[PDB]
Amino acid sequence: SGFRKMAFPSGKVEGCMVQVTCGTTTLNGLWLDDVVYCPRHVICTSEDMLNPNYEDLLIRKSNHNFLVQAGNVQLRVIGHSMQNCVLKLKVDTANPKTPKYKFVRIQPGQTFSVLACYNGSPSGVYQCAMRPNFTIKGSFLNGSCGSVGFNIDYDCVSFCYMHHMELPTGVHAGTDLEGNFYGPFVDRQTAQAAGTDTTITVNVLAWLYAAVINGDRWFLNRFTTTLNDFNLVAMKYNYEPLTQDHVDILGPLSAQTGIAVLDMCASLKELLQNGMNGRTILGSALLEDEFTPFDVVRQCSGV
Amino acid sequence: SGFRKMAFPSGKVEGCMVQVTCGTTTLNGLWLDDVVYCPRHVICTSEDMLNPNYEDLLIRKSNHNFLVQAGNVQLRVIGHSMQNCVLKLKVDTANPKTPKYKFVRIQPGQTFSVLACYNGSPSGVYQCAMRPNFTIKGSFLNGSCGSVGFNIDYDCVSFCYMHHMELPTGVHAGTDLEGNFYGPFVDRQTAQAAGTDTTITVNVLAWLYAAVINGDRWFLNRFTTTLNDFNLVAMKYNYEPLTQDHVDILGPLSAQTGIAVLDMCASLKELLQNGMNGRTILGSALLEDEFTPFDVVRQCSGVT
Amino acid sequence: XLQYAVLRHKREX
Amino acid sequence: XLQYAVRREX
Repeated sequence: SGFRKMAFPSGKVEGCMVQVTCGTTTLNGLWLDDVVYCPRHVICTSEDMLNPNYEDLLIRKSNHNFLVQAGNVQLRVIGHSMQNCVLKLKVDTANPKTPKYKFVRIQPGQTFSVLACYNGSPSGVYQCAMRPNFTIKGSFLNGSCGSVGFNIDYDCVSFCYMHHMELPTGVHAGTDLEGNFYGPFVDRQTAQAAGTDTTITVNVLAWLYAAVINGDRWFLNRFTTTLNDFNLVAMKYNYEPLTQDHVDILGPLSAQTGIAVLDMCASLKELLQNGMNGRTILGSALLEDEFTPFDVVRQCSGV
Repeated sequence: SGFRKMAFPSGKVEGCMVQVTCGTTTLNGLWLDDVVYCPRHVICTSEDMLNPNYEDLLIRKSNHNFLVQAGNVQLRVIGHSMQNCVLKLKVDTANPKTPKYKFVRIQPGQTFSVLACYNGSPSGVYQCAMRPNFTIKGSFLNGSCGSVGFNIDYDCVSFCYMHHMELPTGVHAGTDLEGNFYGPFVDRQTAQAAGTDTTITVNVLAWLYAAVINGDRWFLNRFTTTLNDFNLVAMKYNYEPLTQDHVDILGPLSAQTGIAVLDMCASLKELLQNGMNGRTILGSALLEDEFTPFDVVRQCSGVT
Repeated sequence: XLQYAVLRHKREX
Repeated sequence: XLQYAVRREX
């Protein structure tokens, strides 16, 4: 028993982290097989990184300006091709330690682990959530660009996030490995505004089932609602809507606790309306929404 | 520049995790250069764990009783040795993944990354702190025994913990890899309680400094304290003491921020007595004690 | 409990 | 402001 922010094992990825240097500009990149993916803003200078139009700058070719060192090995680059906001560099050796890997675009609220990497070496690993306003609140210093976010389903590693920028509000913005930014952000050195962020109701309901599994009962009540009745009190508190798709994803947790999803909604609705009453749940006086229903199942049932 | 509960990269340690079975008893072991470390109760049977005789049971078993599989390779066991409450299993083969390593008895409050394994397979990584009452509150299920706690310092992996049991209160207890239990615990299958837990004071300072690095200054108060003074209020609020050496431990962070420790002490001292005023710090409504000073540096420097 | 394991059953929490 | 190169932590 117990619960915690339990990130995936990093090692499997530790193997696909390299350092890319374009001129004197250096950031990380992910090396799968005979190809290295990194953010397209390595080519720039400080002077270029305010409104750069990168199209021309890569047609300013020179494969030989692209330095990659993968630990001991000095990777030769044998190609230079740009897919949106990621550069995909052909290299001479295929990463011998390449696992099974997919690329997926995550929907807001879904979770991933991040390997914080600096100069192709990693300092630590943590778990993030995709904020409904397409931001991640992680831990990134300069040189973190090219750090990657991933989920491990069984054999396959899903790479969901590639880090690009810290915004003025202090949170983060990046891309899938197709260089397709989440949110309204660009590869430019300009303050950007995320939008408005919202608490993820399915994840809170996940975390409340989490508390139950570790023998916290103080929040439970003999009341229920409809989804309709819940969904107004959600809108009111800038809590996401809960749908039938959201109700279906919690069933495992319902089954294993024996509390019906709509009753837990009754518990969440009274918490929203009266506050956390001085008390903590899972040692947090704050509603936590950075645990997915899957992640509860995983952490509370190994895997 | 955020601030998250961050773990050490696990890959080195993942390469030394073994499944160890004796009869129907399955646990995890750590396999480093030719020896495999796993809790001694792997030998014990259900009914035997209520009142085990470990020395006696080890005399009975032979080397053939211990079946250690790393991945798809079985390991041949040449020896069965008890090191206090930890078993050392000699193998013919030696782990080719064995990194630069040491076996360290960390102090209460020292933080470390826990690699959770079931059937010698990783299920993931989280950060835990050695409670002053010598317990750890992590995320431990059945099959977890023998999972290990560790710090990484440059090339070295400093192993601090092996997991043995979850207490009735739901906290977890374990040993160092010399088999010496942390706190007042024994590996009997009996209910055992820890003590009354306390907040790690030096860790809280570290956390407030981490806020000041992430643009939070509101908690800062321009009056001053004494150590003696501050400590006497800290004991009223069931806080662990502060020591001069702690001040030197925090000095570096004091340098970056430009707040002398005692100035940050004076801020905390006020937060304890008056409470937190309904403000948030690093996105916590509560004071945080499971970040060490070096943890603040390492994470907000990107140390590797 | 004591966080051991069996081979096929659970013997838990 | 994007993580390289604004060296002096942003």
